[PDB]
Amino acid sequence: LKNIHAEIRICQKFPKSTVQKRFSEFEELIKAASKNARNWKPISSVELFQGDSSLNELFEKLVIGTCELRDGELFELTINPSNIHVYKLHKDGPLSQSQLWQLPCVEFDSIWENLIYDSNLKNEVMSYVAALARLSEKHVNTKIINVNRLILLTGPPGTGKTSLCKGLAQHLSIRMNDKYSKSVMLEINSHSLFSKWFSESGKLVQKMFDQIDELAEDEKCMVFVLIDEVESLGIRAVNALLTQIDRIRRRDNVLILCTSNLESTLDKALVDRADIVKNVGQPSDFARYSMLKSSIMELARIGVVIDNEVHTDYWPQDICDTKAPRNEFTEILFKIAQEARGLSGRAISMLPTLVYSKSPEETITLPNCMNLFLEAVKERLS
Amino acid sequence: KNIHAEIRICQKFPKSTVQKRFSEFEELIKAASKNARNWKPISSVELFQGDSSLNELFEKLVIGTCELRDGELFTINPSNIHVYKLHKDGPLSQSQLWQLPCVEFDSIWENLIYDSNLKNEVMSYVAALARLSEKHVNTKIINVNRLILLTGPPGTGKTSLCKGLAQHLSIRMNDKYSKSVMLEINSHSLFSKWFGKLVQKMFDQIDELAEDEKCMVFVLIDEVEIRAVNALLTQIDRIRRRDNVLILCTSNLESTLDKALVDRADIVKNVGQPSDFARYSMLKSSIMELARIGVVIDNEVHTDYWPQDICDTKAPRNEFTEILFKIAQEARGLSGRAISMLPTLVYSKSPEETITLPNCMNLFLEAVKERLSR
Ligand SMILES: Nc1ncnc2c1ncn2[C@@H]1O[C@H](COP(=O)(O)OP(=O)(O)O)[C@@H](O)[C@H]1O
Repeated sequence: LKNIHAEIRICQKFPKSTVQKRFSEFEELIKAASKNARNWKPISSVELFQGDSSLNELFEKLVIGTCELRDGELFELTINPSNIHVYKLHKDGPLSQSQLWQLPCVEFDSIWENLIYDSNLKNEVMSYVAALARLSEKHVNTKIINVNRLILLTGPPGTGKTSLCKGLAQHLSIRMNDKYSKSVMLEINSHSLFSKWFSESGKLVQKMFDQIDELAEDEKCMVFVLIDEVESLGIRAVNALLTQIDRIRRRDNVLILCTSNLESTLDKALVDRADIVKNVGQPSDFARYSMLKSSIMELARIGVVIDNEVHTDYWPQDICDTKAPRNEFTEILFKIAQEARGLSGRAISMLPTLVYSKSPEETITLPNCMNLFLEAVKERLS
Repeated sequence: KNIHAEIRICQKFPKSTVQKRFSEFEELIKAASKNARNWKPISSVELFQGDSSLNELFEKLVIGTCELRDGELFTINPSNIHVYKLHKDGPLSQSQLWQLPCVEFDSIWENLIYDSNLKNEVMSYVAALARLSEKHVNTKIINVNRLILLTGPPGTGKTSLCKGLAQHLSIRMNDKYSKSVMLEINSHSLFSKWFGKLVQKMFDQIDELAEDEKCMVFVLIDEVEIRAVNALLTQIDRIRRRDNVLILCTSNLESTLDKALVDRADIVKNVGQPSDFARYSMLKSSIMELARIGVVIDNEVHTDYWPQDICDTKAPRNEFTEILFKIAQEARGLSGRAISMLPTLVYSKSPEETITLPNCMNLFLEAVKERLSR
């Protein structure tokens, strides 16, 4: 496939100066890792029969991803060394000032891979926003070609729009790391803390955006602006906000992301200002299963769910495309997903800890796990 | 299927010698299990038979299981059986910091009485959050906020439940956590009135304590009900991210202030109907308020014989407290809101504008029966 990217996280103790010098060894790693890899699914180690274990001394985690393939697809390759980016995440943490995030940070790193959708939504947003960023970096005339530098995600509260914005900025900061030396993200109104004072109205919306502006005045640095619960905000201040929004988007090295927890009453002013408006719905039956399966598999990783009676093949597998014979356990779990139609994405993430409390035993058997999960679902719906 | 055991040991005896006699403890707990109450303490004195040497070591033992009801009267793991040693004097103010398990919190869990099996549900759920956290479950796959909000009227002993919960967790997670510490903020509603800069400071000290991975950190914020609030919520997040911490919150409002915290909470549990002991607390609080005002004045009866706090459910009770508890039983149906409005009706019945303690009891009792009817 023509354009595929690779993100590689090195150690802090690994000197960045030597990276370009040992760049050849990284490319060998990527060739070996691609022999068995899933799209956008991170590999943390090169195991036996997959290549020299000395390749493990190079990286902490690598991701190989493309927008040409489905979100989970396995590869079957030609990767230009310009699309492979090496990075180290900052652990500095969020700062009070409206929270400032240093990108890429430790907190955002595992978001993207764990976001589950059935509509190829992740690929669509990723590729489109990358195009907006790529164009903007190349200083496109806004008059000739219309680039708003704003993106809007809408849907119910449980769909994880914020997580999309976090993870999206995480990837873009790495993707564009050759173009930008430093990358920051400013998050506003998380959650609805800003809105009440904003409803009361104040002058400091200007003051807040003026600081973003200074950070935007800094070139070779891209800034991300996330705005949560937009309609909780949007009244003298909403004009200042929109005016301040307009000032910010004019910069080439800036990108603003909005999320609206309300559906079907979108503010006309924001839709008009958006490059793209994406609706994120509550997960479908296939997506619900995927989340439930991921929860169980994670519960098994930490040793919460252990069962030696049933083997890996018999364990619930990926149910994608109905291309494999659905195991009864795979089927029973799917039946649970059918019972969990009302539950949101966040609610499904909440389910495991409720299941854990119900279980008497310190460790849950797989057959009982299915039974407990079903009970929690029913209890959560009531 | 799931049973734990906790054992308090005298400050004298070392921790190794107890480990040597550990096997004897297992055989002892099984024997003590035969005749026992769930989640109720068994004293060393209770059984003189067996070893005086083994009984010299421990002060009391508590056997608890979440599958059984609270007081029911009816299978051992060395890990499931824990061994704790009380911190004699750990309350220091700055907000307060507690070293767990402490002596003060040690007897409160057994004195909490709910009609709704509330203790077991909360115990089980918070334990699940504690275990999941300790195993470092990925947040992005399985969402664990490690923040818990408990809501109910001022008489239902919410903050005590949090204290007793953190006490038992430090003992249950004894093997995983070497040290356990709890910070209690805003008890009660004191920090907002104070004018801050201190909230950033005290939370920074928690961060320092929470830096130790072996340490277990509890943060209890009670009476939760613009710049100071944001700063408080931000600090909550930085702690919330840590794997070794747990945030316990109590609110007097059932549902008025939801947006900020409810979303952050793993679970929001309501206490439910007030128990007999809860309604007693609300009735006593009203009478003392009427006394402070000057509505209820009695110079014949001394302060010792006035209604007192029932800290121990089986301790001796004064004649007046025994009466007020009876009246609290009389009002089984009334909600917390109804009981808090009774004093107005009580004062209405009194012709004297000034009320003695015996007449205060009679008028409260009448007011209770009239509001039940109507
Ligand atoms: N599609 C999904 N896949 C995996 N987890 C999800 C999904 N949707 C929601 N979640 C979980 O629910 C939470 C919702 O996060 P957030 O982005 O704040 O939701 P929203 O932006 O819709 O309010 C996330 O932390 C995530 O763990």
